[PDB]
Amino acid sequence: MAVIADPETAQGFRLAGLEGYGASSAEEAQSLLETLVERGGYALVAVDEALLPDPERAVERLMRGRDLPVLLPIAGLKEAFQGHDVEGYMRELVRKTIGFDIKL
Amino acid sequence: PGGDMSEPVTQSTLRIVGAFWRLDASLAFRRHFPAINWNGSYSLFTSALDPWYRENVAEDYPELRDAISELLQREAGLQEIVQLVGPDALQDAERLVIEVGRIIREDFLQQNAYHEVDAYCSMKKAYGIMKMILAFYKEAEAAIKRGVSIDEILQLPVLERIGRARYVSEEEFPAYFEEAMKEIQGAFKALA
Amino acid sequence: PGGDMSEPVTQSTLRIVGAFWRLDASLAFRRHFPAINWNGSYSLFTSALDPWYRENVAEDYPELRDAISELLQREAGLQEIVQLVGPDALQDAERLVIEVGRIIREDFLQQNAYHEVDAYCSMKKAYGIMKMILAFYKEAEAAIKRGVSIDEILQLPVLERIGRARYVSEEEFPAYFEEAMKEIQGAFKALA
Amino acid sequence: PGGDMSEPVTQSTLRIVGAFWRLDASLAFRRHFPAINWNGSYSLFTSALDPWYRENVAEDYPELRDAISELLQREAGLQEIVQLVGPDALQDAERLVIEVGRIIREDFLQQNAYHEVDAYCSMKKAYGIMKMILAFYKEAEAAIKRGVSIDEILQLPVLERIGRARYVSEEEFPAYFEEAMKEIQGAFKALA
Amino acid sequence: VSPTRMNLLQRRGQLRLAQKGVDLLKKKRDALVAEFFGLVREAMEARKALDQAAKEAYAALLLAQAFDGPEVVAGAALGVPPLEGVEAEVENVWGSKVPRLKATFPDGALLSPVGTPAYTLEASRAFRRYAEALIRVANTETRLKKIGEEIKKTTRRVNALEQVVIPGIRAQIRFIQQVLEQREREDTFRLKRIKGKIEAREAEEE
Amino acid sequence: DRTHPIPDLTGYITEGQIQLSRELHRKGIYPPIDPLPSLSRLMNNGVGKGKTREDHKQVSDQLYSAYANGVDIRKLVAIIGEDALTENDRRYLQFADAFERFFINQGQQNRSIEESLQIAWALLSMLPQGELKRISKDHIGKYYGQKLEEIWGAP
Amino acid sequence: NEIAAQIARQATVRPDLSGEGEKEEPFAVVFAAMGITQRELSYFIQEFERTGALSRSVLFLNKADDPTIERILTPRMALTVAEYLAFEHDYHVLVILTDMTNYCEALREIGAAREEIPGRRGYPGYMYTDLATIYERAGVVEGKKGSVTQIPILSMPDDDRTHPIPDLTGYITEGQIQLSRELHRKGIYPPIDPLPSLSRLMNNGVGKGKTREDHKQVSDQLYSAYANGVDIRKLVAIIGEDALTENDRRYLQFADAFERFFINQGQQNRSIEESLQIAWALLSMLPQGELKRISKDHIGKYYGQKLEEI
Amino acid sequence: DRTHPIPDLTGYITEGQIQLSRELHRKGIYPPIDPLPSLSRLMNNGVGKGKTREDHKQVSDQLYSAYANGVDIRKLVAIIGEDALTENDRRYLQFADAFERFFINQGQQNRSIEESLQIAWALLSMLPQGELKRISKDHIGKYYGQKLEEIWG
Repeated sequence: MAVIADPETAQGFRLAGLEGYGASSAEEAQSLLETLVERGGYALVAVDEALLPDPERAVERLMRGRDLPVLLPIAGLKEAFQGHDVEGYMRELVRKTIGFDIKL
Repeated sequence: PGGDMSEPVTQSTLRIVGAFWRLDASLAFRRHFPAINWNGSYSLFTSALDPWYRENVAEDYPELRDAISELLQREAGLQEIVQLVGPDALQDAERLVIEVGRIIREDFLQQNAYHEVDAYCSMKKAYGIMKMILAFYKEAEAAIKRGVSIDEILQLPVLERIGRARYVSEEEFPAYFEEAMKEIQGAFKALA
Repeated sequence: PGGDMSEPVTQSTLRIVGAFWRLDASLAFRRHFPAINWNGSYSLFTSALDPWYRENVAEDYPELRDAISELLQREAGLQEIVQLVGPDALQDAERLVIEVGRIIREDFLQQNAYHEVDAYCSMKKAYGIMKMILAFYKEAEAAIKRGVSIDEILQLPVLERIGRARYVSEEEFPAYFEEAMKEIQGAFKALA
Repeated sequence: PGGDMSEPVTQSTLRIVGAFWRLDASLAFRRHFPAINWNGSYSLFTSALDPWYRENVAEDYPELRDAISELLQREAGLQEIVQLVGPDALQDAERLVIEVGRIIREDFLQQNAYHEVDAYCSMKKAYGIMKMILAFYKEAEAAIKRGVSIDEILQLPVLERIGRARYVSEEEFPAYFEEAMKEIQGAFKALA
Repeated sequence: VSPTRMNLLQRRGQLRLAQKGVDLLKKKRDALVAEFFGLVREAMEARKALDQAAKEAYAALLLAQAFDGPEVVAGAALGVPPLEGVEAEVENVWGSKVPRLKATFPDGALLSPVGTPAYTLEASRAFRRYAEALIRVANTETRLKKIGEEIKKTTRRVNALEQVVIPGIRAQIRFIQQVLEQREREDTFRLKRIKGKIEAREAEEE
Repeated sequence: DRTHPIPDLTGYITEGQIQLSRELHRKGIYPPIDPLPSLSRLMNNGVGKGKTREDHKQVSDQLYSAYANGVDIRKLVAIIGEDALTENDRRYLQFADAFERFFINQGQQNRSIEESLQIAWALLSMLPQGELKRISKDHIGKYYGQKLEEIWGAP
Repeated sequence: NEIAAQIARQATVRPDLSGEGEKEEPFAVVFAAMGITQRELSYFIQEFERTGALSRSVLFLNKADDPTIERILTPRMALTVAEYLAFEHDYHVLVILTDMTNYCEALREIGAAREEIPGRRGYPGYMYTDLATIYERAGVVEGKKGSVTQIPILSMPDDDRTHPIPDLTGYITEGQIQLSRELHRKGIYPPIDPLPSLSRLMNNGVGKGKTREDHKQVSDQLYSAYANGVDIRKLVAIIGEDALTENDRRYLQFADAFERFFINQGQQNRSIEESLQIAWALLSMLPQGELKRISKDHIGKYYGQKLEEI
Repeated sequence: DRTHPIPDLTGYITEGQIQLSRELHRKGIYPPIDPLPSLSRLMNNGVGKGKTREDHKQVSDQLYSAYANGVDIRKLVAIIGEDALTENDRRYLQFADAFERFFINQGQQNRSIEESLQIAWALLSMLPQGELKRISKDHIGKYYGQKLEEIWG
């Protein structure tokens, strides 16, 4: 697989032998992620939420008919130590996938 | 011929009649009586009869009746959402409006014609029931806006008071209505 | 006139005929002959002829025919959903029923009036074809229940044997029927 | 009566007329005039007028008309797929076809009979507009094959030139067309 | 379309089939909604587990960096073979195929467990179980999004039917009924004319 | 077609109708009486205590509701599959199938009203107790419990 | 009926905004009722009485229980009176016909009594000619100051625009105003749907010395923007996505505010200046990025209002 | 309208009919003869061994079956979308559109019966060999295999 986050997180994932890329701005991360997708060897790409909050804007350009290199956002370690907004994430997901804000 | 309101007799009748009570069998199937469909039914005599209501039953009757109509309209408009997802999963305020719509359907639109008391309902008695229901709705809205749980409202002792309100005799209704207004006010004052 | 079956002559004929073989243009356009509309046809002589069928064809002929008709009815029922969501959305059993109905329509109901062999079909030949088709259906359903893929089933050469069965001459048919039954059993025992 | 083209007057008229300009109420409701249903209409004089078109408008005018008609055909075909799947979930070439068809409609087919300039259009003005649109279409197709996203292609300033082409008088049209051709070349050359 | 009584009956049958299809699709949508709401809770649990795993893996990495040099952990990262033994089987959900990830995650990638620094094994194991939690979360997310896509497709179908198909069939049916009534009325008029002419010719001829 | 003048006027004059079903007939079921479209407008008076039995009307209503549910679930199981349904929906499937097999597909048998009521209760026993909302608890306690043996296994 | 009464109450010449500013020429309203019930008759009587419009009105009222021939003769009487007044006393007459559906039903009854050849739905084959003989009496005569204006209100059977009554009426009249049942369901009054509405004579009744110089441009731009909003919202129910381009969401908001403020006006007697002001205020779109279907330079003079009412 | 009294009676009297399709005309196909509603009752008298060729009738039947399947798959695509098809349905859709574009659309040129038969066989070669259930095995061995690009460049 591969993780595209800050260089500290990328190195930490390299500690597991996983591909990592250190990017601080969204456009550089998206550009390198396009090359990673073009490589296509890895079956999963994890991108920092603080780097690409919506990687859906960049997944669809390539892998148009194929979805093997599935990708999901993950919270960057810098804010992961602080905490992650799980419930708001799930609510925005159900809004993006249904569109009625039906919770509780 | 088959409930089709487009056949010539129905079209000719509905062009002159001052009201149309689109009776439906689905409600009577659900044991809802008198099984009158509030949707697709209309009356043109409300306007000219408003002054009679104001003079004879209460000055605030038309406003209260319009409030009932608006709540019914909201409940009908939320039916597609409450059908796609259950009312338990529905939002808190939407759940409140659904519950108050059910309260209306069960305590005001319902009427037991086989009963010794409820078979006939005066205009003042209906006005009292509607006023109690709107007091409950406004109090529940105020309570929800300040952080109460929906099931807490769903179990107040005033709900069965409103339920039994329609079974009181005509002469017992005024005092019962006054005491039920006091009960609802004090109870919802008690809730945080 | 215009195929309008509600025409008075056709209606007057419907009320005195013992059998009604309705042709439809949809099959005729496809060059699927005899182009008999199965859904719109009927016969009132089925019950009275059963003793003769038992005596002169096979003791189980009415049961076999009833099973065939039931499968056709089930396929007709499923076609409503097929026209709604396509054939892929159906489960394995439903799509198997659809495919068996297609096989029946193509190689039992079809009959070439000009072919030197298919133009005439003796009763025992039709019985053999029906028995082959339903034996294949039972074994295919058993395979589906045990996990064999339906598209895997559809590639069996014994399906082509069943399809070509109707072109076999009357003189040599029983050997073909026994061979095809043995092949059905062997194929669905080896392929499970 | 009621837009029913099946009535006897229309049908008996269609048997003798050489051209059939069918109007649509849907277009007229949207203020889309002339409101000619370009799909249902036809003309039998197109073949016989081609030598005159070659000798009096331009040598390649029939080819321009054929290409425009084929673009309209492809747009009409893709309209159903747009309505079914949604315009978002179709390929970029089909989005280009849809947008080029809409441009063709609203800049060439649409014509205001009350505007002092758009009311009357000589043959060469229409030929120039067709040439503009087809040149834009081919350049946009090359840009799509060049990786250029359609989002910026739809935003090109040349679209306003094309849209306002029909409001240019006869006297000013030659220079406007020449500069529009140059802009079509240079804008997409600037895409690189 | 041809206005005939048989064609009218066919259109009525098509309308009833369309309405039954709408009802059936609504039932299917409700079932898919129930499954989706189970899966959203499951994915939320996976998200919380991933949050905890990430937190401890980050803390373990910080401990390793504090008690072990950056060069040493860099060498540990370089020495360990990459965990590329991963695959995604084509899981079948509601007639659609989805990739279901699974990791081999061999334990043979570890080098010298007692030769490693004090906080290298902790960081490695925390990151490994964090990775498998991430794979589980990815599985839950892709299944949830596929179910959401299926629900959206079903809603598209139901809306399209109810909004453009059923009204269209109703309009066709009413047009056909008007045409048939017109033909019947003209037949009645001709019958009246011929009866009147019989009366006239019989009366005047006597 | 029920829109034809003859069935239309007959419905105008008569009290209900009994509709035979073509698909039931082609499935080998006799008599092919379809319960869902059939209806008796005077049924509520001729049944009850002292006329047929106390539980007749409630049993009939419960059978109607259960058969409608079973039919629509048979429609849905074609697309969503057997396992995707809950347990009670599978119970409705089995109830509808056994209903069409034993209640409707009577054959040339002459069933007294007691026999038909017993068969109906045997079929209703397949559904879980307490799911039977249209029937009072008294009738359930008095009758619910038997099993399908009157038509098959012991004719 | 409410729209007819409101128009009868509020309709005025507005001669000041005209180029030929002068004292008002006589204005009268001839009201004809056909197949009207007692309740609607009482409503109309009270509506005309409570506002003083009864003074300048002549009412021809034909109840439902009247003979079926009085329904035939009522519009003829109304138009005869209107023609006399306008073309012999320079009155500006507005004629309101209560329900031409009842008139057509009566005409069908008479024709069936005479045993003529039927038409599309049993109506006599000459219904077009008779309706034309009624409607065509409206107009303005060269060399005379009077005028006759007709507003025939009719009910579409089952809201069918292809029914013989609306079909022939549209064939004879110059455009039509269409009421929308959906807009009524949303509580909007008057429920006039501008998309299927049309006025054939509109284009030469607006401009300089008539309404204001920006009238035609404003109307064209409003139609363009409302059509864009309606088509966006009709595609959203198909796409099922509120997320789209930023400009589309501007039109959806514009369409909602339009339907809630411009069309929904209750019983307000909005002046043409006030109506134009509300149109301009609703024009919250881009001065150039939008508002381009009509090229106008009145933007620098009128644009920029902030939805303020009264 | 095929149900109008004039075409209805003419069809009831004559030996089949050559029905033109407006849809093919709008697609630019000439002559726009859609074969499904067309018919020639005396066809069997004039075709076969010693009259035109041994494979004529079977080829015609197979062409009709394949074209009808393609039309049904077009109606299916009009609902479920093209990418939702299987490989067989895609093959039949391609056969249908290539049929309409090559077999029907011939312009004003004159084709011999042999040319038309080999074009039909080239079109039938687009389908899998085992699915030509209406053609005998010998004819398939003799003629199946050729390609459209072989007929013209």
